[PDB]
Amino acid sequence: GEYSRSPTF
Amino acid sequence: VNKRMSMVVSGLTPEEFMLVYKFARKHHITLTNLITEETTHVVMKTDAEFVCERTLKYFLGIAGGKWVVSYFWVTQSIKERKMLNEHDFEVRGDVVNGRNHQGPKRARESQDRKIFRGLEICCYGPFTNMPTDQLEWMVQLCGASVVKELSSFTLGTGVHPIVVVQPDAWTEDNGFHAIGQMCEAPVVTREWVLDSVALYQCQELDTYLIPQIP
Repeated sequence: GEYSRSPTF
Repeated sequence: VNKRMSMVVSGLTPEEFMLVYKFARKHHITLTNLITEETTHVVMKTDAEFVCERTLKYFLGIAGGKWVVSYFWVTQSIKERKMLNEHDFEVRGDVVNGRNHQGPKRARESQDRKIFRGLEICCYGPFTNMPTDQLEWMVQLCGASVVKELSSFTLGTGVHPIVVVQPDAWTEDNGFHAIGQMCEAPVVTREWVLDSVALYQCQELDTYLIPQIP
């Protein structure tokens, strides 16, 4: 989905 | 056979990452997207003062005691077109735990004295945005002995037991308060580990402890 991001914390 | 320089990145837009790839390509430089012992250098997107957000790779590279550096290393290396020294562009800190806590730096040096040495840990389910096995790996790389179930806590008396969970991750179940029953050992949040790791120094369990019910 062309997306998408690294999760943060 | 002797030495290698593999890489990963984190917190990068696709867009940015291409100019990385480009550089890597250029300088005979390995590059993976998934991270291991093999990885040496870990590039992070930062602010001017080399301060970054906290991605999973962030945490792991520190635990590994790897060379954690800013993207601006590259942009500069690009500007000169030339292999600039990494050291300078090392990360000083992050958003949560101070903009200059020098944690990754400290990691690199404090290898002889791994923070969680002597400690048994059951990364007790469930979690999000990093799977237990990773979390588990993280702490092994900070000296921790790791446990798979609660019962399996080696008991007595040099060895320290500790339980970690990510509570909000508990769907329709405020069951994390019962664990005090499952075993007398301490119950703390993930936050503890992360922050312990973020600074590379084992923290006070107090702030991160978790109320229990008998």
